[PDB]
Amino acid sequence: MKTPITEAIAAADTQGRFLSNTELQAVDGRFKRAVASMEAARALTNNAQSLIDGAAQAVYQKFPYTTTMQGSQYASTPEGKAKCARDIGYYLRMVTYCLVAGGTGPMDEYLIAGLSEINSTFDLSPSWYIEALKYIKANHGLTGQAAVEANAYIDYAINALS
Amino acid sequence: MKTPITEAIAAADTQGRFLSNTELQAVDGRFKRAVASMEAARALTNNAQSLIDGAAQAVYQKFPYTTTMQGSQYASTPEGKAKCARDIGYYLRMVTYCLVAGGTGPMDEYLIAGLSEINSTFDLSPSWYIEALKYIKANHGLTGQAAVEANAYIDYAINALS
Amino acid sequence: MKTPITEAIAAADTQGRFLSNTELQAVDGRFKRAVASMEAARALTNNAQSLIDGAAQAVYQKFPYTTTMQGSQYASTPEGKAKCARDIGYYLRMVTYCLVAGGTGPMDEYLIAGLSEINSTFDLSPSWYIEALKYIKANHGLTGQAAVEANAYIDYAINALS
Amino acid sequence: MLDAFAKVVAQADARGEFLTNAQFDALSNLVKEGNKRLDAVNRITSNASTIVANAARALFAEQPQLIQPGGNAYTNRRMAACLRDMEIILRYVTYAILAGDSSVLDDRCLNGLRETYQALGTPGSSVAVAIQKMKDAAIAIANDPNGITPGDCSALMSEIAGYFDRAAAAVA
Amino acid sequence: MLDAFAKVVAQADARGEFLTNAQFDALSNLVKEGNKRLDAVNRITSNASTIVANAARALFAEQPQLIQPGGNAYTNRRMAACLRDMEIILRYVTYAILAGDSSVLDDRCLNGLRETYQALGTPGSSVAVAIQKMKDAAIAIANDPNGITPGDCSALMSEIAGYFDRAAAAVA
Amino acid sequence: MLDAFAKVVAQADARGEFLTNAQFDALSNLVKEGNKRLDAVNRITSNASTIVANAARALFAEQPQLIQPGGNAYTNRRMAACLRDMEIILRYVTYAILAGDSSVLDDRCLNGLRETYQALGTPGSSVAVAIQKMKDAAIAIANDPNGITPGDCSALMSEIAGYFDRAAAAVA
Ligand SMILES: *[C@@H](C)[C@H]1/C(=C/c2[nH]c(/C=C3N=C(/C=C4\NC(=O)C(CC)=C4C)C(C)=C\3CCC(=O)O)c(CCC(=O)O)c2C)NC(=O)[C@@H]1C
Ligand SMILES: *[C@@H](C)[C@H]1/C(=C/c2[nH]c(/C=C3N=C(/C=C4\NC(=O)C(CC)=C4C)C(C)=C\3CCC(=O)O)c(CCC(=O)O)c2C)NC(=O)[C@@H]1C
Ligand SMILES: *[C@@H](C)[C@H]1/C(=C/c2[nH]c(/C=C3N=C(/C=C4\NC(=O)C(CC)=C4C)C(C)=C\3CCC(=O)O)c(CCC(=O)O)c2C)NC(=O)[C@@H]1C
Ligand SMILES: *[C@H](C)[C@H]1/C(=C/c2[nH]c(/C=C3N=C(/C=C4\NC(=O)C(CC)=C4C)C(C)=C\3CCC(=O)O)c(CCC(=O)O)c2C)NC(=O)[C@@H]1C
Ligand SMILES: *[C@H](C)[C@H]1/C(=C/c2[nH]c(/C=C3N=C(/C=C4\NC(=O)C(CC)=C4C)C(C)=C\3CCC(=O)O)c(CCC(=O)O)c2C)NC(=O)[C@@H]1C
Ligand SMILES: *[C@H](C)[C@H]1/C(=C/c2[nH]c(/C=C3N=C(/C=C4\NC(=O)C(CC)=C4C)C(C)=C\3CCC(=O)O)c(CCC(=O)O)c2C)NC(=O)[C@@H]1C
Ligand SMILES: *[C@H](C)[C@H]1/C(=C/c2[nH]c(/C=C3N=C(/C=C4\NC(=O)C(CC)=C4C)C(C)=C\3CCC(=O)O)c(CCC(=O)O)c2C)NC(=O)[C@@H]1C
Ligand SMILES: *[C@H](C)[C@H]1/C(=C/c2[nH]c(/C=C3N=C(/C=C4\NC(=O)C(CC)=C4C)C(C)=C\3CCC(=O)O)c(CCC(=O)O)c2C)NC(=O)[C@@H]1C
Ligand SMILES: *[C@H](C)[C@H]1/C(=C/c2[nH]c(/C=C3N=C(/C=C4\NC(=O)C(CC)=C4C)C(C)=C\3CCC(=O)O)c(CCC(=O)O)c2C)NC(=O)[C@@H]1C
Ligand SMILES: CCCCNc1ccc(C(=O)OCCN(C)C)cc1
Ligand SMILES: CCCCNc1ccc(C(=O)OCCN(C)C)cc1
Ligand SMILES: CCCCNc1ccc(C(=O)OCCN(C)C)cc1
Repeated sequence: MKTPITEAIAAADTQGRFLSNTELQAVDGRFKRAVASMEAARALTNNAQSLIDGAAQAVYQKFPYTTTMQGSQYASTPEGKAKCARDIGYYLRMVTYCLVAGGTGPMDEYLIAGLSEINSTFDLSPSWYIEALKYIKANHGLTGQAAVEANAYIDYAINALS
Repeated sequence: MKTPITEAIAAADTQGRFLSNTELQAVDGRFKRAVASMEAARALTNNAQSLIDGAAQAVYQKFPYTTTMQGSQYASTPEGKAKCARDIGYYLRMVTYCLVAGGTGPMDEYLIAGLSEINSTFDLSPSWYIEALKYIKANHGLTGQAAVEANAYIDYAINALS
Repeated sequence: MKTPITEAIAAADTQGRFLSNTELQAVDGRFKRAVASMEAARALTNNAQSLIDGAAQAVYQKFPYTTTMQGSQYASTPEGKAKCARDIGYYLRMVTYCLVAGGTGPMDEYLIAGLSEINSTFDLSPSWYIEALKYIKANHGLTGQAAVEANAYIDYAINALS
Repeated sequence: MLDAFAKVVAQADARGEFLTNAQFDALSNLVKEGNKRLDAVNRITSNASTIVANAARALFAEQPQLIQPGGNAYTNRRMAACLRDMEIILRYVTYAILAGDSSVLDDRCLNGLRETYQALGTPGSSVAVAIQKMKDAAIAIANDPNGITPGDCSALMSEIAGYFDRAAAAVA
Repeated sequence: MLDAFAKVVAQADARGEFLTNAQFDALSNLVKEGNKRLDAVNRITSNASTIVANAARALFAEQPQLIQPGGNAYTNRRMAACLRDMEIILRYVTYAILAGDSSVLDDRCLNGLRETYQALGTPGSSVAVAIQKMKDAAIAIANDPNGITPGDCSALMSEIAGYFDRAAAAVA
Repeated sequence: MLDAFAKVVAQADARGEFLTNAQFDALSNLVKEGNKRLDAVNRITSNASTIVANAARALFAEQPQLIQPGGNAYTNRRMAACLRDMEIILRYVTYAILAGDSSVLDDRCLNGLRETYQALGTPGSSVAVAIQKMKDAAIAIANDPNGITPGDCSALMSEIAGYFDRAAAAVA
């Protein structure tokens, strides 16, 4: 997985050499920024159920056909509502992992790789997940650097869906 | 082995894709032509012993030294006569296989690959086999498309010996 | 290992072919020169202990700090004197092997590959071994072609240390 | 690869024999029925995306462990690889149907596949089930009586089932 | 490779779980102590050549069979390969210390290494001893109380010893 | 590869020893007899095509199963591969004779060859017989008393037989 720390190590390994002073200061910078990032991840984690619940309802309100139109890809059944809440929770979980890891790597590996193919094969509209992500941004209540970082990962997910 | 059908499949596989309509019509054409080809192969098969016998005698008449000159490469002994009849039967068998498979592939793989090296190492004259092949062409009694196809494979063998 | 004989064989193998007349005459030349070379190697072998002993003392006289300065890399202790005599014997042994094999190959493989790294890591001065090699050249007592060949290998070792 | 014609030729050559009447008759019957083979390949190929996606949905409904976190089809990269494998296997099966011989499927798809899955920790038995679900759907599509000249394709459908079953057996 | 943060994320994802308070607390403590980790990597890296060369001298004093003619470190090519391997292993250990996770060392250094030595006839147990001698020297250097703000780095030194011991155990 | 000189050097180095008088004497005797070695290599090389072709004819007369349809030397591609292998092995044997050491034959020809044939289904025991037939013919040619200064080459012929037998034993 790519993180600021694994990137420093990979650079040294590529050149067959021990780590440089610049590489160590890069990791020091990561350590100093990690404090605020992990606090953001814990705040999102503590509020995850409310954010997931609210985001799902926001999608259903924006796109009412998703709760009536027939088909297993829609949320017209309890099983479909459960799939949708599950997926929204996955996206929020990935945001928290990016905050912990210091970059997009977790979302890249566990969600974005293959995303277009999954949404196509299973007939899932990217617009649904974009609306869920906008709701999360509007309601997570983060401020300062925590908001910059969380919204960076949310906007990155929106870009991947766009 | 290359046949008109395996060539269509190989083209699709090379591009990682399912078969195209043009590829299916190519196989339809093969299926429609296969009728006359297989009839030619059965006629040759039914007459194989007479054709082999006559072809061997045609070689011995054209090249009388092959039945008197001393050496295991010649047909001066019963063992050499048997080797020669065997080889002529191989060539006829290959012609029938080409007719069945719809192309030169069987002859390419089982006879032509390594042919020059075998004839050189074992001191077998290509001219002997060319004469046998000319006799077969003159006496198989095929007509129409059957003759075009059989003689195509015979002439292909002659070219490989030339 | 590269020798005049393995080089001839390698050339033939590279071209997938049997050995040529020129390659056989190259080996004949090697066989004819091998007589004098092996005699040189036996003379050095028979005199090895005196040459090693004298060479070590020559190094200690040229570089007196090697018998007093503190450190395991020096010959200030009995253990260090023994390491030094051992190493000098290695160099002489390699000279005899080159004479037997007809080229630098044994010295290349067993001594020169990695030499710079070993002398650096273990803090061994190349100048020490150059002086030992000069003593051996001055005292082996070889003449004629034997001296040309032995001194070629000694000078080759000096170059590797330079 | 071999097609059905090259396969008989290869069997005959290893025995040093001209084709027997039975071999000639078998190949002539294949050609006589070739239009049905072409319809089957055409119909399966034209519906390939649906066959894969429906079979995948059915697999995961039956084996939800595959899509629970930690399961072998969890994460979009693993799900996409799984969907890709289903499409690959269907593709080589359609080639085998066109050829009338399984060699292309054996040589270019199935050989080594069990060992590949074993090393990944992919459950080969679940891949076998996915193949079986594609089989049933592919046969229903190939054997649909609507929009085609009526006739009996049961022998061909048994052959088709055989190729799918051969794929399933090679990974189970 | 994983660092300590990515490792916790990977463990959480396989369970489909947000991080627990214990995981958050563990990572926060790692960061709180990060200056000590940086000093350890800096100190070991700056003395890497000495750590290798001294450890090699100590190995051969203890195991003279390695440097007798015919021994696995006899000839300058074999000695140089041996010194190189020691430096390689130390290098990957320093990467593991920086990352707070052994994956880089496992994946890019240790995996397959026992089998490599087995095929060469290199005594893996002697490589393990060389690693242990580098361990002791690296910890004494990383944990030197002079020229650094006084504080307790015993937890970090135990972690460092763990990576060296993991390397030794993978070749012994 | 090693020649006879490099082989003695390698044996001596692994023991950390100068050559013994026996080693010096053995190599001096090899050189004293070197003209005979050169004649043997020259004579076998100049007749290589005949040695291969005659040995092949003799093999197939003795083992007609190899050239019955389905046999491992049936088809011109398999026959040509078989003739090629015979020529390859003879070629590496002539290199071993020139070198006075089998290493080139072991390293560049025989190593892995049994396993290659096992995977192909080629009968290694038949390859061994082919090698033996080349051996007998090669020795008769190398040891022909006509057109050469008379002398005793029996020791060399035993060495030559040894290389052929080593090749046969490595595939049987
Ligand atoms: C079993 C699969 C079903 C079935 C098939 C069936 N088809 C025919 C006849 C034809 N099928 C084709 C199709 C093609 N010819 C080509 O060259 C290509 C590739 C471009 C294709 C796809 C054609 C041309 C015919 C002949 C004309 C016609 O439409 O009949 C039959 C009739 C007998 C025969 O073999 O020809 C049958 C039975 N019919 C069913 O009921 C099965 C569900
Ligand atoms: C155990 C290893 C020993 C120990 C370490 C220790 N260090 C500090 C404080 C600091 N260490 C650094 C080092 C770096 N910061 C960087 O960005 C880089 C890369 C360029 C390095 C090498 C710094 C900047 C500090 C803070 C300033 C300072 O010097 O104190 C402590 C104090 C507590 C803390 O974690 O900050 C300690 C305990 N001290 C020992 O006694 C051990 C032998
Ligand atoms: C056993 C193999 C038979 C045998 C050999 C034999 N040869 C000689 C002498 C010579 N052989 C050569 C051949 C070469 N010298 C080269 O440089 C090359 C490569 C181009 C070759 C092929 C030569 C030059 C000689 C010396 C001159 C001569 O013809 O005598 C002997 C004599 C003793 C010796 O070793 O020199 C012998 C015995 N003789 C037999 O009867 C065996 C059948
Ligand atoms: C909610 C916004 C809308 C909704 C959701 C819905 N999703 C599915 C099925 C799937 N969702 C995924 C998503 C992921 N799987 C992963 O591993 C990851 C990364 C960790 C993600 C983002 C996948 C792969 C599927 C298909 C496989 C599965 O079922 O798990 C469905 C069911 C689809 C079906 O046809 O059965 C639904 C309903 N649909 C709506 O209408 C909501 C607005
Ligand atoms: C007949 C026209 C003349 C004749 C024939 C003859 N052939 C051989 C020996 C061989 N013939 C082949 C040919 C093939 N083997 C294959 O696998 C194939 C493809 C399927 C072919 C075409 C080969 C390989 C050999 C050598 C090995 C073997 O014996 O099977 C001989 C005997 C040669 C010998 O020296 O023993 C003969 C006599 N010779 C004539 O004079 C006829 C006019
Ligand atoms: C003598 C001229 C001076 C001297 C020698 C000395 N050498 C060492 C240690 C080593 N010497 C070698 C040399 C070789 N090893 C090989 O395999 C080969 C090729 C066959 C060679 C040339 C090596 C590898 C070492 C290090 C490993 C070992 O101890 O064997 C020492 C001891 C170094 C130490 O720190 O322990 C000494 C003293 N030193 C002098 O002052 C003499 C003038
Ligand atoms: C889906 C039903 C199941 C599933 C599948 C799955 N497969 C992989 C990875 C690979 N699949 C293959 C198969 C092929 N590659 C080819 O080129 C061909 C034709 C010759 C085949 C048949 C290979 C080679 C791999 C590994 C390399 C790659 O990924 O491209 C995965 C990924 C596993 C991982 O951990 O990365 C998965 C998930 N998983 C299930 O749960 C279903 C039962
Ligand atoms: C030194 C303590 C011991 C010793 C070591 C020794 N190693 C080799 C050869 C190899 N070592 C490796 C190890 C690696 N190569 C890499 O790239 C990495 C990082 C992934 C590692 C860990 C490899 C691959 C080899 C073989 C290829 C090569 O030499 O580069 C030797 C040489 C053995 C020989 O006979 O040539 C030696 C001597 N030997 C001892 O006696 C010490 C116990
Ligand atoms: C002849 C006496 C027997 C025989 C031989 C036969 N061999 C093959 C195929 C191969 N032979 C080799 C051997 C080598 N290749 C090299 O480069 C070297 C030097 C390092 C050697 C010794 C190899 C590698 C192969 C496989 C690859 C290739 O064909 O080039 C065949 C072909 C088998 C097939 O089915 O294709 C045959 C027939 N067969 C007999 O019956 C004789 C006993
Ligand atoms: C990782 C593999 C776990 C897949 N989970 C399941 C496996 C098997 C079953 C199951 O009950 O299957 C029985 C019938 N045949 C078709 C398999 C149900 C779930
Ligand atoms: C080729 C390997 C031979 C190395 N020689 C020796 C091996 C072991 C010992 C030895 O006594 O070691 C015991 C203690 N632990 C650390 C190993 C001493 C010498
Ligand atoms: C595929 C291998 C079949 C080869 N056929 C034969 C094998 C062996 C024999 C045979 O009788 O050999 C006994 C003597 N030694 C030299 C083998 C005769 C024929």
